[PDB]
Amino acid sequence: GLPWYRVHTVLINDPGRLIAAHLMHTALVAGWAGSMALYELATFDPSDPVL
Amino acid sequence: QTLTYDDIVGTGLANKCPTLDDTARGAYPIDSSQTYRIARLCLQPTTFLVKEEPKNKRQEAEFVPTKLVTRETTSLDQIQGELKVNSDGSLTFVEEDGIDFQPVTVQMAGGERIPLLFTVKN
Ligand code: CLA
Ligand code: CLA
Ligand code: CLA
Ligand code: CLA
Ligand SMILES: CCCCCCCCCCCCCCCC(=O)OC[C@H](COP(=O)(O)OC[C@@H](O)CO)OC(=O)CCCCCCCCCCCCCCC
Ligand SMILES: CC1=C(/C=C/C(C)=C/C=C/C(C)=C/C=C/C=C(C)/C=C/C=C(C)/C=C/C2=C(C)CCCC2(C)C)C(C)(C)CCC1
Ligand SMILES: CC1=C(/C=C/C(C)=C/C=C/C(C)=C/C=C/C=C(C)/C=C/C=C(C)/C=C/C2=C(C)CCCC2(C)C)C(C)(C)CCC1
Repeated sequence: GLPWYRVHTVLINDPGRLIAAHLMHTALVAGWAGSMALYELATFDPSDPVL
Repeated sequence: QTLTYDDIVGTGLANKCPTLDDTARGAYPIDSSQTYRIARLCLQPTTFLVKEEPKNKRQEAEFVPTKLVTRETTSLDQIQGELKVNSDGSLTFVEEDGIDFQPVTVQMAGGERIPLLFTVKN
């Protein structure tokens, strides 16, 4: 069977599932941006941009 | 003109004071031998400003604008009191009675809510 370190080689000759994995990576990265921003907004103090 | 309750209800105009023409720039004489009264005084706020808390360094705090969140519930009206003529000639109004307070909540940037008793009591 495939070793663990080779699981994603199944996409090498499957252009659609390659596009599906690339879409999921993109979805997760945009997801992260959104969540990081909301956590930052929930913790940012804007009352003093000097000190 | 002589509008009616049913003309006005629900429009937001019950919270507005009456107004005088662009052309009412005359003058009302005070017969010092005479006695007077405000038969109706109406105050209608149009902006609320709150002083901001300047940091320990400070430099100066300014009055910042705020969002009204309690609707057309803010005006003071039907206020009465006597207009005396003093001896140096000045006029002094002394409130007796009237709807002379409104609670009001406005909201500062960032989301802090600030209640206040908008009043001219006494
Ligand atoms: C961008 C991320 C990504 C994508 C698109 C894929 C895509 C794919 N994987 Mg891969 N994989 C990934 C990450 C990814 N994987 C990671 C990080 C691991 C290590 C766990 C694996 C392990 C893995 C195995 C072991 C196998 C695949 C397989 C596959 C294929 C079929 C789907 C499947 O069986 O999913 C399985 C994968 C998952 C269900 C990923 C689970 C990871 C979760 C979502 C992490 C969540 C952590 C948790 C919620 C913590 C939250 C925060 C905490 C504070 C609580 C497909 C090509 C299969 C395949 O075709 O083999 C040929 C297969 O057998 N992958
Ligand atoms: C765009 C980046 C990219 C892409 C698309 C790939 C894609 C691939 N790599 Mg390469 N590779 C890359 C970067 C990349 N690699 C880099 C930077 C390194 C150096 C670290 C390697 C080192 C490397 C080795 C040494 C091998 C591959 C192999 C492979 C293939 C199988 C991998 C697999 O199933 O993983 C499966 C992995 C898991 C199931 C779990 C891994 C969990 C890791 C250790 C921690 C996860 C971190 C976390 C998810 C956050 C993401 C990281 C961060 C950068 C965002 C696949 C074609 C394999 C191959 O050639 O097979 C033919 C192989 O042997 N790659
Ligand atoms: C018609 C020309 C054209 C255009 C405009 C694109 C555009 C793109 N391709 Mg390329 N591609 C083309 C023809 C084209 N392709 C051909 C002829 C092939 C061979 C069959 C490929 C094969 C190919 C592969 C295999 C991959 C791409 C990928 C990508 C995307 C990478 C960046 C990304 O996802 O941004 C981030 C995305 C966004 C900001 C969202 C944009 C959404 C747009 C507006 C599309 C909306 C829906 C639309 C109908 C989908 C089809 C669009 C088009 C890609 C056909 C990007 C949208 C990658 C991809 O899909 O990434 C996931 C990828 O893995 N392309
Ligand atoms: C330029 C930016 C960039 C690039 C090139 C990549 C590239 C990659 N990412 Mg994505 N990622 C990015 C930004 C990027 N990422 C961002 C900004 C986020 C949001 C935080 C993510 C979140 C993300 C997730 C959630 C996942 C990926 C995955 C992947 C890999 C998919 C292909 C594969 O099988 O690799 C094969 C794997 C390797 C070649 C391993 C490379 C190891 C890298 C360098 C990390 C090094 C070890 C890591 C630091 C240890 C973490 C320990 C920690 C748990 C304490 C590929 C290496 C997937 C993945 O790793 O699947 C297994 C996956 O699950 N990425
Ligand atoms: C989104 C977040 C999710 C994160 C996913 C989690 C990470 C996924 C799993 C990674 C764990 C990898 C472990 C695989 C490890 C494991 O499977 O090893 C054995 C494995 C043997 O592979 P073969 O080619 O024989 O294939 C057999 C197959 O059954 C493997 O699938 O070797 C490899 O994986 C090569 C890497 C060796 C790695 C060497 C590690 C040995 C260190 C031991 C000594 C420790 C220190 C002690 C001395 C002080
Ligand atoms: C579905 C849907 C929706 C929704 C969406 C959502 C809700 C999403 C979410 C998303 C999200 C929410 C996402 C996020 C993401 C995240 C991520 C993906 C992360 C990552 C992480 C990592 C990767 C890390 C790593 C690390 C660690 C952990 C430690 C330290 C070091 C490092 C950095 C390495 C809508 C309605 C719109 C539409 C329809 C459909
Ligand atoms: C069609 C349809 C449907 C659909 C659905 C769906 C599509 C869903 C989705 C879902 C999803 C898609 C999910 C998501 C989730 C995710 C998660 C669960 C994540 C989490 C994350 C996290 C954990 C993060 C964290 C962080 C970061 C990253 C940074 C900053 C900070 C923090 C820490 C926050 C239904 C069923 C409704 C039914 C009807 C029909």
